[PDB]
Amino acid sequence: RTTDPVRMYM
Amino acid sequence: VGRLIPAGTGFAYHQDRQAKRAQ
Amino acid sequence: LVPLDGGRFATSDLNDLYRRVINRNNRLKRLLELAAPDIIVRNEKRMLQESVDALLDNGRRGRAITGSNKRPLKSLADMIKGKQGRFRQNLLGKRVDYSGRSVITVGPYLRLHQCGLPKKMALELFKPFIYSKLETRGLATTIKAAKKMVEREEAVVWDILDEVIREHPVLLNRAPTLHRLGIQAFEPVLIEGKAIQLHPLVCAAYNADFDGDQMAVHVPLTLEAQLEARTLMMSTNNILSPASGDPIIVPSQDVVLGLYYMTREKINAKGEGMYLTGPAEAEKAYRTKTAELHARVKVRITETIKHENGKLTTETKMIDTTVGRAMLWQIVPKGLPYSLVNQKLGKKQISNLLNEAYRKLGLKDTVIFADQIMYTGFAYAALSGVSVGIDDMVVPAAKYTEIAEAEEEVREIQEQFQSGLVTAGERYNKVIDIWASTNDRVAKAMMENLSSEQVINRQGEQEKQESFNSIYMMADSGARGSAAQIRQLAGMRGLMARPDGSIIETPITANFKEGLNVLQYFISTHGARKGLADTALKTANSGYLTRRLV
Amino acid sequence: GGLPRVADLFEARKPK
Amino acid sequence: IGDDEDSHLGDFIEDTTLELPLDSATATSLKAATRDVLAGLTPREAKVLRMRFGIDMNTDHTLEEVGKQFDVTRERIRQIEAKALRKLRHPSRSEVLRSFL
Amino acid sequence: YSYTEKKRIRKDFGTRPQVLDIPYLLSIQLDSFEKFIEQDPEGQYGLEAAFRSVFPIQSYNGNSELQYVSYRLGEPVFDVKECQIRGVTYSKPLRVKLRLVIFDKDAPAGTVKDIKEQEVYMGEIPLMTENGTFVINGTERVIVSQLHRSPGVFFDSDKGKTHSSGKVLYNARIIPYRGSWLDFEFDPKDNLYVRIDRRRKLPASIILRVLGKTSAEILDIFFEKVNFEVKDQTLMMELVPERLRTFDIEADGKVYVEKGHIRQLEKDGVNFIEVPVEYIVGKVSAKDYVNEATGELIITANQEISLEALANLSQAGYKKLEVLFTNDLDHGPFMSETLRVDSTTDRISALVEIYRMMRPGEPPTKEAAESLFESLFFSAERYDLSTVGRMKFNSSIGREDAEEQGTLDEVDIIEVMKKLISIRNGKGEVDDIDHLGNRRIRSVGEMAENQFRVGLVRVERAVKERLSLGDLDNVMPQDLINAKPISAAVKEFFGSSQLSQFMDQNNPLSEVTHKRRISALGPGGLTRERAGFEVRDVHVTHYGRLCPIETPEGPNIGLINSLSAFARCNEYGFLETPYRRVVNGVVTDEVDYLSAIEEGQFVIAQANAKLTEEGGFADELVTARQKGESGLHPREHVDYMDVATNQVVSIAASLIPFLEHDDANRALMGANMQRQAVPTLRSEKPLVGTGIERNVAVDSGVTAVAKRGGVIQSVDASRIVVKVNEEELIPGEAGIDIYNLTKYTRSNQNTCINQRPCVMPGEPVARGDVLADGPSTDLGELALGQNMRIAFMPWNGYNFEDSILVSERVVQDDRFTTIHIQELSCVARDTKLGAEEITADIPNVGEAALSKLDESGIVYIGAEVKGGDILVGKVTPKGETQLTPEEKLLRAIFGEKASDVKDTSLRVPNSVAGTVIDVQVFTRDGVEKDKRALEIEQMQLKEAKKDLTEEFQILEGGLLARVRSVLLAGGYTEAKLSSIERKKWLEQTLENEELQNQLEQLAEQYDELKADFDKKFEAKRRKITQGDDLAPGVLKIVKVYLAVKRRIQPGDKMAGRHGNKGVISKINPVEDMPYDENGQPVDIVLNPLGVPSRMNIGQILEVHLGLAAKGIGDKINQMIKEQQELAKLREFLQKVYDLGDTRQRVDISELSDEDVRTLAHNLRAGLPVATPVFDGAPESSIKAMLELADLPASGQLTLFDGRTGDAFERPVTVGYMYMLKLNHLVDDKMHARSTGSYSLVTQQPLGGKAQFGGQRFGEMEVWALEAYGAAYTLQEMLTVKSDDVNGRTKMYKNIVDGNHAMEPGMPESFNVLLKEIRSLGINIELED
Ligand SMILES: [Mg+2]
Repeated sequence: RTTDPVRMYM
Repeated sequence: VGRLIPAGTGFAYHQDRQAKRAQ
Repeated sequence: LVPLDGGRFATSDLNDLYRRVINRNNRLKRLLELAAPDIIVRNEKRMLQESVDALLDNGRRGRAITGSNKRPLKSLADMIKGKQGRFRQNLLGKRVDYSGRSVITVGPYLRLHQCGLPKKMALELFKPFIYSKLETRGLATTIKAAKKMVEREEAVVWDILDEVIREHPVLLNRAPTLHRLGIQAFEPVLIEGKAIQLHPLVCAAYNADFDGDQMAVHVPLTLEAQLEARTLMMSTNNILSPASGDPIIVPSQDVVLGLYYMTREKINAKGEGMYLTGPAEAEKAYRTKTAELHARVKVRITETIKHENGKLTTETKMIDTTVGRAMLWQIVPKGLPYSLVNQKLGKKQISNLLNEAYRKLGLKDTVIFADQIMYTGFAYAALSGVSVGIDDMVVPAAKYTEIAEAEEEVREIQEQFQSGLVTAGERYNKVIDIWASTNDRVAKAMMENLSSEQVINRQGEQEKQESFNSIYMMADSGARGSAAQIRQLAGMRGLMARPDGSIIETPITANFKEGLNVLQYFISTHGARKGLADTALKTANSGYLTRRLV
Repeated sequence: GGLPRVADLFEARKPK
Repeated sequence: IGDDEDSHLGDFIEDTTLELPLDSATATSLKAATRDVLAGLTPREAKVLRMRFGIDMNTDHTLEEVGKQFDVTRERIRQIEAKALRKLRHPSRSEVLRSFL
Repeated sequence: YSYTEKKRIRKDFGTRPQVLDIPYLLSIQLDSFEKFIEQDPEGQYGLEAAFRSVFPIQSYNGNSELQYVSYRLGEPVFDVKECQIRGVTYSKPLRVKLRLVIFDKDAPAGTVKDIKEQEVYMGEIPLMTENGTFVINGTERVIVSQLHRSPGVFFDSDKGKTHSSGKVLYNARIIPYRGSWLDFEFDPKDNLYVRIDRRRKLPASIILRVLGKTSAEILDIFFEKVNFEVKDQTLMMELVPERLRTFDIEADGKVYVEKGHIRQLEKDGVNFIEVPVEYIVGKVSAKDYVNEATGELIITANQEISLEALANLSQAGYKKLEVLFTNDLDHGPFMSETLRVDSTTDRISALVEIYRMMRPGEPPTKEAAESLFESLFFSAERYDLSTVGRMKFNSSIGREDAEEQGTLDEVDIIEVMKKLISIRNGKGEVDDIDHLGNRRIRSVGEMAENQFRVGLVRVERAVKERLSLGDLDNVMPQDLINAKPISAAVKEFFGSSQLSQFMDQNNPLSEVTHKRRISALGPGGLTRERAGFEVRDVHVTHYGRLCPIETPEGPNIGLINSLSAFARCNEYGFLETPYRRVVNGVVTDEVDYLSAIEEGQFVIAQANAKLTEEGGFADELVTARQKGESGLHPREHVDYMDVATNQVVSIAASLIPFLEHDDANRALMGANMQRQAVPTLRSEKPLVGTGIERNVAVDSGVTAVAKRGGVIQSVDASRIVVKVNEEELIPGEAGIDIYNLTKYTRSNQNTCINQRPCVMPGEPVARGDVLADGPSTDLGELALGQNMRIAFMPWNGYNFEDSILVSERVVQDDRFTTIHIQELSCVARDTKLGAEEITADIPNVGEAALSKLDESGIVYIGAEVKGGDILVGKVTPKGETQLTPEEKLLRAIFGEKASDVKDTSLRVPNSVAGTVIDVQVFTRDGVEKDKRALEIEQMQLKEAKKDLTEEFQILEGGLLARVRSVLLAGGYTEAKLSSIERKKWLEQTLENEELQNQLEQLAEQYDELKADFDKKFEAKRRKITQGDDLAPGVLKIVKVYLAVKRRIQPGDKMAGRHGNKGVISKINPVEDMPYDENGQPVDIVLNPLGVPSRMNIGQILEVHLGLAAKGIGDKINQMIKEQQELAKLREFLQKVYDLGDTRQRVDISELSDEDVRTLAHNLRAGLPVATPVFDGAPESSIKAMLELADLPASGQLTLFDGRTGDAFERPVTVGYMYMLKLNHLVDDKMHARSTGSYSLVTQQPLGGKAQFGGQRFGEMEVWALEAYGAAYTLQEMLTVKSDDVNGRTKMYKNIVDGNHAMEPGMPESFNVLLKEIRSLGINIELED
């Protein structure tokens, strides 16, 4: 649903 | 690539190339 | 990563991308050595993948990384692709040595194969050739001696430069290069000055006019390039349009005006009815003020016809003509009929003359004929004294009455509309129709008034003659101007459009001679801005289309 | 409507 | 660099490590002139100069190996080199090399 | 008449009196900066607004907080001239007073435990020069105003160009000054959706659930209710008369038609209507209905009622049923259908949806969702709908209250939605995005305020972070603020912004137009590629606000505009124009400023409208415009009139004579090219003018204008000293006004800026009088070019196309000769090998090139220098360099070897010849000053001492003159006073107390004078002698100024004011030029063919009027030459000034004999005539003027060929035209390169004349060469001229050896490309 690794990390 | 274009004055030159590749 | 002035360094974004990749790779190895939770290793691998994709193609995978200047870093894919990429900026197009650029003026004394080149510009362009000739003829022992000799600008340096460019063709180009006629080979002639002198007859090929235009010059070096310039690229060879086959060196503007004025016909001129032995006697009579250029005379003309099979038949006979027509026949090459010159000569007539000369005589004769034509046209346009003035914009007396009639019947139809007989759209349409009709009738009346005059012949009877008005002559000769331009100068500007496409009900009823008030000028600007913007966008659209077609 | 038409013809664009 | 974004700083950076073509032509002319000047000298003597200064060879040699050719004594090599220069500053055969300074 | 005007009165051909004079041209800049920089108590504008928006700030826990008290601006370190000399920004310190207040944790919150007052430095604020410019890094810069869209809500549509069918989709868009953007659009299925900063669409209902709106409340807001009842076991319907205007109708007394007008039967009025059951079947419910016994929901809101539902509500006992209203024309089910397609059922389900669409791929939590929606629109920190935005929103949605609010609320969103549905329904219209009432002007003050607020926030984050730590006993307010972020923001805006542009300084007109320019580009604006036809177009609201003519011709067409002559900005940033009120049928002189919105309702007449003596309209039906459409309207219906005929055009367009006779295309060119004119040696007035030149000259600031009236005490080419009048003296003032004139100062475009006195010592001057003329100014009038004799005829093809044939006489008298001042800099830096030195010991350079150098190695002042000459001698240390064996042998033969340092010295550029007029040396503090540095240092001290002493002498003379007048009020003898020596007056001994006290007072005053002069001198000496702050690593800088006299030559571009440009083709000899019967030759021969096709007929009228004016000039010249009587001079002047029925009443009888003689002396070279735009001179006036000057009425003379002596067959138009020399010179446009520098990466020739680069052989040139078939030429251009290094070296060698053959190789660009493709993990290779 997202492509930014930061959001997946959180 | 800086070579002669196969048109006009250079045309015959390129022809010679396919005279060499055929042989 | 190179230094600039003041100790500052300039670097490429690839350095930053590579540093990011290396840092993340080393951190991944460190995290794999110091046993870490799987979440941290997974995050590090995500960062490594993101860094590698950003290095290969920034912005494709997601948010593009930006540098310290808050602009996206440009990657290998960006450095190989795009308008500013390597293919189009450095491979299909390049900056070249032995090149120059200068403003272009007009050389009316030049031939079709000659171009005026500044001495300093040629000295800079042909520097190695000057060095070679100074070494060969012994004026310089070494190359540094030749360098200082050229830098000090001795006279023998100028003689060496003269002998270098004696038969060295040079390529002239003007941007944009829409077709292959935009670059042509000329023989240089050194001129004291700073601007390149261009032959007028090639301007139409370059789409060049002398309002501040600049042209580039290139020097072929090898013998093959010089012979290609002399055989294929020489301006004398390319005088036919490759798109249609019609000549491209046709005269325009002052040449056409001069040839038109010299070939016009006047009633009851000085020397009318005289008998002349030939064109030489016509010229002698003109120079002695015996007969005018437009005097109707009888001239003995010897005329040679070259048929399709090559038969050369010469006939001498008496022809009714004018003095100017005979003096123009003086320069026509043998092999053409006199009927091509025994008429008033507009742009179309001169184009027909050049076409016939090419079709029946060849190339060299065509070039010589064109040069002589443009010389004669310039000379007799200067001798004519044609001037534009405020009294040449004659406004017909019928315009005011016709505007009054249109306004009165506009009032009548508006009153009828207030009675409910017809709707608003019908009223709009018919008001537009009446204003278009009024504009057409005013233009016709102005053209009739401007196109003729009354003279007195030898018998004393009033006779009807074509007008010698300056603006009428300019429009009829085809040099510059049309019927519409004259209509806006001396008649009615007409109906202009609201910038969405709709036509305003009231038109502009004033020409440029009387002047416009605020709203008329505002409506004019409405369309002027649209025209300028349309040209600006259409140029780019045409360029993209021609790139695709190429 | 002249140059867009030429571009459409040479691009073999499908009419609406 | 500029109102129009097409231009960039990178395209206004020179290459300072390049050799000017006039300098290369001067080097070639100097080689030719040196060869012409040395061709008017005796075989042994021109060889001494050439293989002392490293002309047309990979390396340079000092006096010892130049002596080891025929006459191992160093002082004769020095004296013959001095004779080389003494004849090489004769106006009859030194005008061409003067222009390269 | 003022004295400067009285010296030379221009004849006015206008016929319409002017009621409102043109205001100050540079108000748009000065007013904006005054708003930014001045302290306003209400705190709505400028620095106070930013401080109050940012301060006070609070620690997160709440121990203490910082408060703002006041601000002030300090004294500048340097003045404008000093800032330009050293290269620093002219600015003032910002000193702000703040209170750090610490509360008490133990005490209740809000208890003041300690306070701390302190002043803090907040950075340097750049200052605006009195002429509206900034001095940034020593450069004059102008900040261009921006045209953007006002904050608020705009309603638009796709115009039916998106869906397959027409189906014109409607959208509403709210944009704040700062914050998020909100869009409410329609879909092809007629359901309204929402976007928050342009992301994926969501149903609309969410945006209301979040506001706490239940479904029933939503249908109450967006729908009208119709009620039904069970009355007497019958269906009963609440009749409303307007609704009814296919079934049987009840009320048997007044039955209407049955299943087959309305007003007639509704006149009586009844309330009981019975309807069939089917009338409810196809209609939707409106209120949730519950049964007490069942405890369940029988029917829900937004559910279609069925027969089974009728049965359920019949048995449930409910009798009253309220339902929605739905039509197909006036009302719509859009909201109900949108609720149907909604998936959210409660507020929380709404905020989770907003969170998912805000932050996709994130786990949604309640607190985060609530915080996000609060911060999106309802938070003051992140959302600010400004005062202008709030006004626009209130006007759009018809809201009267909440004027101070800047954050959205429920009423705002529901009103926007209501207006969108109304506009769909048919009531309401979309907004014109290009309307000038929807576009706002944002000037320098607003932008500086925004950037300063950004800096304040960036500081403020750190301040709040620090305050939360808690250890605050030993801290001070100045220890909390870092001025570097705020300074970085302000210098960012003032030095790197697109709208902070390099000044245009060719002429005063260029400066004025630059200061009055509006750009739609820049931050928050447009983009050239994203701008369409509509934005570039001329709107009907541009009348009186934006010039329809003046705009750049190119990619920026329509995106950069110029302010109109009388245009102004209101308090909200919207352009307004003045109009004259029409009251009771009379046209009054009272002026009201109207904006675009207010202008629509009123109908406005024109300045061309005829007027009667009583002040009313003459024609019964007048030409006017209303709502943007022009037409004919009755006299009594007219409300307003235009104030002037030049109201719609800009200043540059207002300077074009006979503009009404020129096509707009050529008027655009003329206006643009009047700004490229270069000042000449001698400034000449335009003979044919418009009367505007004085305003431009005065308001540009290039001239020296008298601050106070009086008599000129002293005149010199560098100083004007004026003795102020007695009535205009401040008490206790010196009485002297000193004007120091700028002499030969380089402009931004390398053009001379010079001021020449136009006064004489002893003559009286008044306030506003011009004392000195700046560049392109003649006696207070703008003088951009020269008056040239023009003949319209072709001349042997030398005027072919737009070419111009110029006589040699024009070159001889230097009518078009210009002075160009150019700056050359030599920077001695510090390197790794050592420090570079500025010395005359230049290796391998003889004393021939050192003649112009001094001992220190710097060229003398006044030295004639040519190309290649050394100006500053510098030697750079160099390392060991390997020598080739041949070079070693060469050094062995001849032992000369001196290569310790290399010659890197400043040299005159090639093809540049001039004189050295100024040399400035900047030395770092801590570096020894060379002899030249101390020479200039002492010269500067000598100059400063002399000038300070001069001002002291004049001020003391004036003050002692005033004191002498005060003493002469009583009257004594000054011979006795002069008997005692002046210093000995201080040595007098007085015994009486009255005299002794005065003696002590005089001694004290003398001491104070000495002290103040000493302090001034010390300040100036410290400023001069201090070191310079240079770039790191830089040791010395030497700047040399070169003055070049550029003369006219072929290739130079000359143009008039009517868009007629050309390039000089030949400098003809005088004998060859055409001449008239009196032997006077023409100066310039122009091609007539250019006139008919381009429709610029104003130039012919200018030619005729110039001929008439010059003829009157020769008449005055003769009448002076024969020493004729003054009475007939007066009679002739009065006859000339009375020609035509003009508005000008010049009485020569009231002029003195000296004034008449001076006026005649100024009129010898021609009579200046004014032809205002759209109020110009008719043909009859021109013919009358020609008849007065004894010239043909046709304006055509008989010319004779100089070469042959034969008269031309037809008369030729001969006259005078004002011609300009544009800054497009062939000197700066020639370029040639054989071999030079190369690029670092591509190994290709550089680009540009500055880099000595080569021309580009682009794609189309290659196409042309391929079409020709020149394969070898193309290969030459590709390989051996651009990037084949070995090939190009061998090609140069072969040319030197005279071989002319090439060995082509591989271009380096191809190898680079191969390396790049390899670097992408792709194997690209070559095969044999
Ligand atoms: Mg042009």
